[PDB]
Amino acid sequence: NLPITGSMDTAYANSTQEETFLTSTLCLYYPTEAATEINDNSWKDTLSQLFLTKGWPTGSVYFKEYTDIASFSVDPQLYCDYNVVLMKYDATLQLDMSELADLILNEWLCNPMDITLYYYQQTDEANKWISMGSSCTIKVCPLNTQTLGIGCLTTDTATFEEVATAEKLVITDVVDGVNHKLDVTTATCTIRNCKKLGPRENVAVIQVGGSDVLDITADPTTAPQTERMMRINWKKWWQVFYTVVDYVNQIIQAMSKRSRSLNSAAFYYRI
Amino acid sequence: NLPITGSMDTAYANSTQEETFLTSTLCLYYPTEAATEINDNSWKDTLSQLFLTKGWPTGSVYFKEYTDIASFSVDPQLYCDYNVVLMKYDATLQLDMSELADLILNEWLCNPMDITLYYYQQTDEANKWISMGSSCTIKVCPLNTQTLGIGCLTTDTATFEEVATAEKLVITDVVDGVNHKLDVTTATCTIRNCKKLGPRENVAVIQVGGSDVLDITADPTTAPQTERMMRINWKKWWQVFYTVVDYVNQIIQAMSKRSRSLNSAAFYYRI
Amino acid sequence: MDVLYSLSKTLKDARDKIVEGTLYSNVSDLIQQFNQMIITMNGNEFQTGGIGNLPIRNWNFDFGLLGTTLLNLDANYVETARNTIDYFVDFVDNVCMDEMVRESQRNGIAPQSDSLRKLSGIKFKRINFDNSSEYIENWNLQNRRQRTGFTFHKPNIFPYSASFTLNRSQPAHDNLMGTMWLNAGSEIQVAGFDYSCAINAPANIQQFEHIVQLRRVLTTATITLLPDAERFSFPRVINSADGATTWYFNPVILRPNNVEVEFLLNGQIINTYQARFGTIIARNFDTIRLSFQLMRPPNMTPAVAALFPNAQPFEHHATVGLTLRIESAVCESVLADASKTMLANVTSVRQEYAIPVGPVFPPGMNWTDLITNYSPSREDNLQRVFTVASIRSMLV
Amino acid sequence: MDVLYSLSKTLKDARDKIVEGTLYSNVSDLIQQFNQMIITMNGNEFQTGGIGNLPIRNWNFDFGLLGTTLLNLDANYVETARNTIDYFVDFVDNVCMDEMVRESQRNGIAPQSDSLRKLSGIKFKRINFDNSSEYIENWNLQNRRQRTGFTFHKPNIFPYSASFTLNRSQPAHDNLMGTMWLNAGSEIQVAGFDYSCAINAPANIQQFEHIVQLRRVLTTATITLLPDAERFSFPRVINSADGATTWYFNPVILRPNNVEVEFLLNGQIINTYQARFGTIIARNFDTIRLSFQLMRPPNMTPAVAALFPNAQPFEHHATVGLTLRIESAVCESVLADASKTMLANVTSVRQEYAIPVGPVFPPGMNWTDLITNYSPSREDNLQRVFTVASIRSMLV
Ligand SMILES: *[C@@H]1O[C@H](CO)[C@@H](O)[C@H](O)[C@H]1NC(C)=O
Ligand SMILES: *[C@@H]1O[C@H](CO)[C@@H](O)[C@H](O)[C@H]1NC(C)=O
Ligand SMILES: [Ca+2]
Ligand SMILES: [Ca+2]
Ligand SMILES: [Ca+2]
Ligand SMILES: [Ca+2]
Ligand SMILES: [Ca+2]
Ligand SMILES: [Ca+2]
Ligand SMILES: [Ca+2]
Ligand SMILES: [Ca+2]
Ligand SMILES: [Zn+2]
Ligand SMILES: [Zn+2]
Ligand SMILES: [Zn+2]
Repeated sequence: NLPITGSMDTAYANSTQEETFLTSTLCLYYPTEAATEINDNSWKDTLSQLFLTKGWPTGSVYFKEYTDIASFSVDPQLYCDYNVVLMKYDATLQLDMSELADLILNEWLCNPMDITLYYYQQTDEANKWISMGSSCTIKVCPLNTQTLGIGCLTTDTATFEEVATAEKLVITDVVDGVNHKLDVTTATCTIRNCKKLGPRENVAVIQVGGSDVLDITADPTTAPQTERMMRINWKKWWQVFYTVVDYVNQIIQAMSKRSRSLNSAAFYYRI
Repeated sequence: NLPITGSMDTAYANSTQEETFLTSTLCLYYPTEAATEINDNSWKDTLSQLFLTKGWPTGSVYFKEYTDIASFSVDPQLYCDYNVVLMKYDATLQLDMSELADLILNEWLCNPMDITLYYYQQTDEANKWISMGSSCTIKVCPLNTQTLGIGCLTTDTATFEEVATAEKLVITDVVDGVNHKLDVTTATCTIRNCKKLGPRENVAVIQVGGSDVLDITADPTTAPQTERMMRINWKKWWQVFYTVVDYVNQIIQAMSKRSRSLNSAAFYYRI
Repeated sequence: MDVLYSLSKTLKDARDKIVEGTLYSNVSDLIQQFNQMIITMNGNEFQTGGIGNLPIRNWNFDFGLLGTTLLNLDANYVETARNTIDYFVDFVDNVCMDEMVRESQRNGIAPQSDSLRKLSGIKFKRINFDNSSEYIENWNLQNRRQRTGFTFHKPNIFPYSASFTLNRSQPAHDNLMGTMWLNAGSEIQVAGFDYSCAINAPANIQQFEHIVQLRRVLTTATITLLPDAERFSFPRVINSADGATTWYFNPVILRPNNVEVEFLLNGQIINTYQARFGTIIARNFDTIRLSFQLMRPPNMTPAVAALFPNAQPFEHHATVGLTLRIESAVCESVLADASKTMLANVTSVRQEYAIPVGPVFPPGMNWTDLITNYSPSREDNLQRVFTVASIRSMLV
Repeated sequence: MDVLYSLSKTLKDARDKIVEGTLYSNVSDLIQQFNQMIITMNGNEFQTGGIGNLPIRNWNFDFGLLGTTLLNLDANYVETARNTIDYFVDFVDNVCMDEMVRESQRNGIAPQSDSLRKLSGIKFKRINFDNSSEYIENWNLQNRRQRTGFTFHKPNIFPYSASFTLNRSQPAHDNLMGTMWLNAGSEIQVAGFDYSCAINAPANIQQFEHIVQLRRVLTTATITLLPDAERFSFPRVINSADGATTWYFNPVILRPNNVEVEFLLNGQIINTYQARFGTIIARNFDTIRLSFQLMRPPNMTPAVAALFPNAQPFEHHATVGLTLRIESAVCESVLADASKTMLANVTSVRQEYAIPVGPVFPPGMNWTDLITNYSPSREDNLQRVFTVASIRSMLV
């Protein structure tokens, strides 16, 4: 990172939309019920040809399927340069979907949390505990300077306070500056101490149906809808995919290249 | 592609090896027999830890396994920024080793061929026909200027001249300027008309045991033996992997980034 | 130059003072000077023009002297004087125009037109009399190698530059820290912006700096410093430094903190004002250093607290601005300013006669290019042409 | 300057001609000039300044005239003359040194030291006599705005620059096409290299171009042009343009083909030479355009064909050179050259007395920096100091 000096009289360059469409890849994540309703084995080819009409080279649009929001929330691996997640809306899962967005619309720096030997705390409002697995049931016992527990006994987990049960993904936020003993099913869950660095610009979430319920910020005073959080009413999935294809330029305009240099181990679908 | 003007007094920068390892990744391709002899369920983990001692961050080194040279030759996909292929030497598979090395050490620009409709010819010395699949059998019938076979009958394919039998990968080089009718088992193998653009500088091949027998150029008058074609003597595979880990600095020094802009969206690892 | 100025001054005084009914006592010395000018110029042939579309004109001087025995001037005397005055004024105007359109690199201070070079001969020094105008006075001081001084109201010392620097940037341009400025003429507006409102800053303070180098030393400068930059206080879409994309700026203005304006000469702090606004005096300087701070308000009302959240997205971007206007200054070099017209006169003469671009000045006499690269040769030529323009303005 | 030169010339002539036993007829005019100098200088106080570590020195002149009335000069005459000449020579050397260490951005052709400014008064013009040296002759021509000419053996016209241009390149730096050059003093060595040896070129020909834009116009220049550039004909490891890495150069030298040396003035072809080597004459130019070609040999013996395969790797890289030496030339401006000592003298005087860096010349009188930015102000100051240096070298 170096200072960048620019002249306000500089001329705008031509549109780079065609070049980025040519040199980038698009990943679409949709629920399995979409494929079920569409009921066509060649719909991937059809959408690829339509995207080609929109400018994307054949083979650069990758279609990925997930069973549901809860299943997809277990270590979501976003591959392409541009990722669009068609997330079905369920009034009962408002938190979970929000968490999923909170997981994929932001960059997270995470380190392992070996709870069974160590005591942990959250240093600042950017710190959270992200737990992912088949079943994440997390109980918390706040502690104090004398190392005793408040309304909890370290020797009896039954007295721990319940913050998660049977979760595929959950973001736990506790009071900062306080040590907590943790009890999570390590067999079916992995908990990580994470810091949200900032927005993840290459991931857009399109909520299919419902209303604006997403809250990607733990602060109760903010519920910001960024340009990467779209929301479309629906009755047929074919119309949903047609509107995704037709307004692909608008969707990618709302997104930007990831720009982060990572330390992780994930594959990517790039050109 | 613009001219670059440089001064012969510009100060050398510091070593980029540390940041290169922290920002790049290493795919190591080994045969199945290597894992069989190692006889450990966690040799990947210890090799990754040793690589970390050598500088690479955890999860950056990828370990891919192939049954043998023939099977690996069937459309090999190279994922990491730096690819090292440990190829065992067999005195009876020199041409197959050479063809694999040619395919993965050079950059190729390929287009499909329709052998059942049109006749084909090779324009210049860089033009070849690469056929790969489960079983490639290619027979050729050179035609004269009256589109009539020479020493072959266009109607009868039994008179055709056999250039490949049951191969999994074969690079066919015929006389340039002559139209050839091709009889290829398209049901089990695909043939593509390709041009050699240049070297793939991100792929190194380490020949385990044997002699210098590789020939990555069809010209009889050249056997280059470039700096990306190493050879070692061995008795045990653990020694081979320890040598690869210890001298990974030299291996990566012998390689450079791919530098080619691709029109194809494939699966890669990139940190 | 002094002889040309003296011709112009004699002609102007003749126009002003040789009027019907005036006592000869009021013009006796002027009439003597005028007759001396006639005597000196008589029998001399001059040629002006021949550059661009400026026409070649030949000038011959064979004139009679003015009478000296009148008690009061009458109509006949005034018309007799006016014929000669008209011819001489035309000659002086053409000589000035011929000199204004020419330039030289090595010796641009010296006369370039053949007419003015001929007028620089010794015999013409008899024409020379009172050199009282500011520009001719500075010309004579320069020729004597004395300290020169030009007073400028709103000196045009800053070349036009609307620019920005991003000290913190991302490809999406949503968390931007930096500063944007306009330098134009005698005016400097600067504005440091933080999109996060310095929430993650060490002491919740973001330090902004702006250094402006003046191409010439300014002395005895009166400046007005104001705590807001109205130019960068409204929302705007701004090109990226490479022009590849455009980013959004949505200012919300907070008062600048620890404002410190330093006026430096050769890297030495001459003047320093902290938290001082209104009229200040910079006595001698060539560089201006404006250092200010964005301090996050420790206490916020619910609306203000709503403006600035803990983390992104940042929709309202904190901005602190400074305005610095040089109202008057003194410079040892010639500059275009708001009150004078020499630059306008030279540019007008060069444009009207389609003077080809020379090796000294930028095409079209563009001031931004001239002041950006204000070399000593350009200063010589500019002083020469500005002095000639001032001489011409006495008559035309 | 002409008075200072005349003092130095009179003193040098006195030292060379006032010798024991010489006929007075050999020195009569010299004795008259010397006595005129003594009369003009008597009663005048001079001070050579204290710039840097140059000591403040005071000079008083009260000398008797050199005698007449001798048929042959004797020892007494020569001894008296030697005393006077020694004092005068010390004064002249100190004045020259004081002038050599000073500079002004504007009016840098004018005298800078107080002693030389005093000597520029009318009362010392009597000292002025024969101005025959090349530098004083050109000084007088410049003062009159006449054509100036300085003859240089091996003129130092090219600032040092060892650079390269990669027209075809890639991160591995194994298949490179481009040019590398050294421009230093009066010499240009250029070399166009192709790693593929023009295997894939349109006609197995690779075109190489090198344009060197001289910062002053050279006239009547004799230039040796040789085919090979020995400086770029051996294996090298060269930094990358940005310094990130190093690439390898393994030249094999082929003769340049279709050599084309153009000497251009103001973008107009003045001289052209095709397939010409040895001495060539460029009569008037400010730019040199060298066009050469690497032609792949149509026929190659097995050893040659082994070096140039159809495809990569390319281990022997085909290079075509060109050497261009300006043996002598004429320039209207002053330049450092191989035969003269003016630059060395000025630099030595500045370094010996620890003269602080001024606003005109680069620190240390660095010639590369000087001629890279050879501005009119720099040209005036440099001509002044070089003329003073030559005047001093007449005596010191
Ligand atoms: C940009 O678009 C214009 C408008 O057609 C075209 O002329 C130009 O070549 C394009 N490219 C650039 C680099 O300006
Ligand atoms: C490079 O290395 C040198 C010495 O090893 C060190 O002083 C310097 O800080 C390093 N980094 C850079 C950017 O030069
Ligand atoms: Ca959940
Ligand atoms: Ca409890
Ligand atoms: Ca917390
Ligand atoms: Ca919230
Ligand atoms: Ca084979
Ligand atoms: Ca046959
Ligand atoms: Ca062939
Ligand atoms: Ca070969
Ligand atoms: Zn930007
Ligand atoms: Zn010599
Ligand atoms: Zn390079």
